[PDB]
Amino acid sequence: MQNGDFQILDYTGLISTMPRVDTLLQSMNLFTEHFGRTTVARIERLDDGAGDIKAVQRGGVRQHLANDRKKIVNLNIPFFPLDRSIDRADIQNFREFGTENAPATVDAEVQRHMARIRRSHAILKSKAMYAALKGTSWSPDDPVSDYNYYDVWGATQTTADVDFTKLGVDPIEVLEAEARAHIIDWAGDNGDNYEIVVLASRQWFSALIAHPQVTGAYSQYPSTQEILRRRLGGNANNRIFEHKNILFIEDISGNIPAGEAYIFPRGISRMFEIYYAPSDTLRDANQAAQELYVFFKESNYLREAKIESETSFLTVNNRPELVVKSTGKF
Amino acid sequence: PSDTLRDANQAAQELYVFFKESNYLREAKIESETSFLTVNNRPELVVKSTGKF
Amino acid sequence: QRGGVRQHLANDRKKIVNLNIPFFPLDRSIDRADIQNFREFGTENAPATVDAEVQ
Repeated sequence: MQNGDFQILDYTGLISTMPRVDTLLQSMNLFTEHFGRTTVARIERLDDGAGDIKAVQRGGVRQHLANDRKKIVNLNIPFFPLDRSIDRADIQNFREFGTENAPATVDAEVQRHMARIRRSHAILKSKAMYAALKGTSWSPDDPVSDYNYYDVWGATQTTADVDFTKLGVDPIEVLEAEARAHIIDWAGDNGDNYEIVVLASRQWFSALIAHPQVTGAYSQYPSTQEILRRRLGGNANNRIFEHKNILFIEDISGNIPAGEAYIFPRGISRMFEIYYAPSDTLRDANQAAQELYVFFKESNYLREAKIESETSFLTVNNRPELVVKSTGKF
Repeated sequence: PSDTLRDANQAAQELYVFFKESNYLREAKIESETSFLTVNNRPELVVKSTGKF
Repeated sequence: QRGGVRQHLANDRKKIVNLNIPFFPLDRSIDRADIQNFREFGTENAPATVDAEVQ
């Protein structure tokens, strides 16, 4: 590498940095994938139950039953494009920024753009699931869908608030009573022992552990999962805790508002779904959709290169009833 | 080099000639390109003369 | 919205720095007089040897 006009120097190395991308929700595998053909989907509901029988005199009048109930809904899907171009001036006289004298190559910039586009698509997909879990679809600046599942299906948001400043009150005694009772009374089918999971912001999860009740619970004899001397979840970035037949997870991504936590059960059928629609191309029109489409074009006149990527999907929550907005006070 | 994406920093040539015939079979194009500079390294060694008439 | 207009991506970042290096010398010599008549310390009678100081 060249130093001032009459001097030289030694090039040493390259340092690169990039922000973290979270994949916890992807890892948990809570969403089922459906590849459709159109941009409209249907969902069928069929709810049934029973009534009570009242006593009547013998030999006189009789009693009659009611009938069932049905509902049908429809939904649309948004679109997400992403494009970029490359010009001569970007590589005309710019050193590669790698080795000492290698000239800039179009391929390197193409790979950089590929990486950036992939990262952006992954981030968008991550944000979509977080938005869906909250009970609303993700479609910024696109009021065409803006579907609020609580309003669409008809429901209300259970709170199950908890206060941590009361050292003499175990917070779990409110979570159990409210959340688990509501979930059991609203499972809809006839099940048992549903597993409960909780997503907590850093502040909420950190405050929960420090509560005197939990510490006193495990302090006096070893048991297992030694909170005091080990670390929750080992050395992994995402801490894990399990107390009173519940699983607690910390949200590193920070998408959850600070101090808030969402409680939902596992195992329930078809609570979460995601649908993919085809792109705006003759090859894929009316065909089976794919996760992501990437295109690349080199100008036949040697004076341009362009990159193209697009995708279209929707995240749907089929049961707003089983999401509880835990809110902490400190 | 020429102002083209495939040789923006590759090397130089005396004279570039590009011939393109439209993909729709209705027009054709011819382009030429060349960039250079002539250098006189020793101006001290050239004498300029003028005279009356 | 589908069939309308598209969006584009942003640019990149770069930085460079430069640094110098120091220098650290160390020297020492040895002479005849230092071992001509002296006796190896810690030994009864062995005469002084040149290598025993170089080491």
